[PDB]
Amino acid sequence: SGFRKMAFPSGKVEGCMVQVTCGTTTLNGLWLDDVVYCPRHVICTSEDMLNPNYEDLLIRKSNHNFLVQAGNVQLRVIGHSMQNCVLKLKVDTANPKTPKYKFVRIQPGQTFSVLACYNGSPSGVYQCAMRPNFTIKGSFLNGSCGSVGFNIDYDCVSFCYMHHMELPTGVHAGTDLEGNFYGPFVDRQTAQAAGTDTTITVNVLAWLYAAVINGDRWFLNRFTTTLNDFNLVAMKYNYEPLTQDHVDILGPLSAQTGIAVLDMCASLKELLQNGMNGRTILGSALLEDEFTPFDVVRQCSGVTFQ
Amino acid sequence: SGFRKMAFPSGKVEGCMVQVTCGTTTLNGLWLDDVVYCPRHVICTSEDMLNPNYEDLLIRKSNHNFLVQAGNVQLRVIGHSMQNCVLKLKVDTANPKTPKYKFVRIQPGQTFSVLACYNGSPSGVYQCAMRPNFTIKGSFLNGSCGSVGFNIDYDCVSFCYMHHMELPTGVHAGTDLEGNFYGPFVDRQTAQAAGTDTTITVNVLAWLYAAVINGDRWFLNRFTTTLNDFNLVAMKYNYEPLTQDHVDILGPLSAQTGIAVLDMCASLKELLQNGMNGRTILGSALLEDEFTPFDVVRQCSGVTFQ
Ligand SMILES: *[C@@H](F)C(=O)N(c1cncc(Cl)c1)c1cccc(-c2cccc(Cl)c2)c1
Ligand SMILES: *[C@@H](F)C(=O)N(c1cncc(Cl)c1)c1cccc(-c2cccc(Cl)c2)c1
Repeated sequence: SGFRKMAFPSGKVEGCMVQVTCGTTTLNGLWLDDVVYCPRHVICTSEDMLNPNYEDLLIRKSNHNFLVQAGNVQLRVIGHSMQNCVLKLKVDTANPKTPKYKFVRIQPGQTFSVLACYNGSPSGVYQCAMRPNFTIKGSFLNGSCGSVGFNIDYDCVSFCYMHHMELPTGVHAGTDLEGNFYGPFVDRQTAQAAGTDTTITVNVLAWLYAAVINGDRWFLNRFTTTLNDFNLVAMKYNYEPLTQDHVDILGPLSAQTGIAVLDMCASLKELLQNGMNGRTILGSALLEDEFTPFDVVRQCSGVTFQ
Repeated sequence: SGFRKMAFPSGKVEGCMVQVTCGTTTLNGLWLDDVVYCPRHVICTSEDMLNPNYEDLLIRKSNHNFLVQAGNVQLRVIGHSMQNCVLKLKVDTANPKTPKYKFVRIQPGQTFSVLACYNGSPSGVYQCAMRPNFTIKGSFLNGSCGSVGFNIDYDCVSFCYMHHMELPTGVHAGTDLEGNFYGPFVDRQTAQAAGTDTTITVNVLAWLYAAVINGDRWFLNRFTTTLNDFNLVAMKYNYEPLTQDHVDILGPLSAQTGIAVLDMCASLKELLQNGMNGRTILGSALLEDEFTPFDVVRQCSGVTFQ
């Protein structure tokens, strides 16, 4: 028992992390087979990063302008190209540590692990959710650009995120690994801002089921509610609508605890109208929304990865 | 910016994790050079685990009774011995993935990363603190025994914890890697229980400094307090005393934010007497005590490991 924000073991990703330097800009790259992936703004200068024409900037570059360090070993760049907002640096050595991998794009509400890196060196690992407004509430300092987010499915790494920039509220924006930004953000210095967020309702319900599995029951009740009536309360509290498919996805957790999904909706209703009255749930005094139903089942059942 | 519960990259530990089976008991072992370390209760049966004489149980065992699987490769056991509450299984192959390492024992109030494992396969990584009552609030299911906790210092892994058991409140107890239990717990089935805990005051102050670094300032004030007067409030709220050495350790964070340590104590005082009045700090509605001053400086400055 117990319930923690759990990341995937990071080893398979650590073996892919490299340092990419262009001019005076150093950031992180992701090295798979014979290609290094990194944010294309590596080729921009201070004044470039205002309003740049990336095609123009790249044609002025040569292979030898890109310095790639795999630990203390230098990788020779033999080709370069742009794909949307990422660069693809062709190197003359395939990474012997390349795991089985995929490039997937995730949905807001889903989670992933982040391996924060600086100068190609892994610093720490933590779990994030893609917010409904397509930002992530990460932990990133200067030089973290190119750090990646990922999930692990048995032995296969699904890369879903590469870090690009911090927004003025301190939240973070990035792309999938085909270089397509999550949300309405661009790799230019504009006045872009996050835009309004909501709470991931299905995840909050999953987390209440984690609590019940772990012995927190004070918020349960005998009342029930309809889906339509619950969603009227969700709207008034900036929670997003609950679908029948969310209800179906919560089926297994429902069946394990014996608490009907709409019953737990009734409990969430009361928590929203009454607050928590000085009590806690799974060591939180807030309703937590960054665990998916998948995350609860994995942790409250115990699936591994090899 | 941003502040997350961050674990160390787990790769160096993942390469050491193995499966140890004795009879019908399977748990995890830690494989370094030619020795596998694991909880000695692996040699106990159901009825053994009531009140066992471990010396008696071990003399009845042979090398071939211990099955060790390093992934899909079987390691031949060539020697076995007890050291306090751990077994040391001598195998005929030195682990080629052995990192530079140390066996350290940590202090309550300090943090470490846990690589939760099942059947020798890494499942997930997360950050824990050693509680003042020598328990950890982990996330562990059946078969996690032998999972380890660790810190990373440049390239050196300091192992500080091996998991043994869950206590009736759902918290967790274990040993250092010389097999000496943290706190007054034994690897027998007794009515042992955690015993009263307190809040790690210096860590809460460190976390308030993380908040100020990250733009949360609503809890600051102009008042100050003396150390003696702060500690009178700490006692009334089950917070442990603050020492001059805690004040000294908070010096750098103080100097970076320009908020005197005793000033921040005054702020913590008010938070304890008034609560948080529907506001949050670093996305928490509770005063958080599982980040050391070291953790805040590492994350709010950006140190890596290689
Ligand atoms: C990479 F340089 C980097 O990690 N940056 C970063 C990322 N996350 C947090 C923080 Cl505090 C810093 C970074 C540094 C300078 C500029 C930029 C940037 C500005 C505009 C547009 C884009 Cl795509 C990046 C990011
Ligand atoms: C290893 F078997 C194991 O991981 N156990 C465990 C650990 N943490 C949480 C949970 Cl839910 C289970 C475990 C399983 C059965 C018995 C014991 C045990 C009982 C008494 C004394 C000791 Cl040292 C261990 C632990």
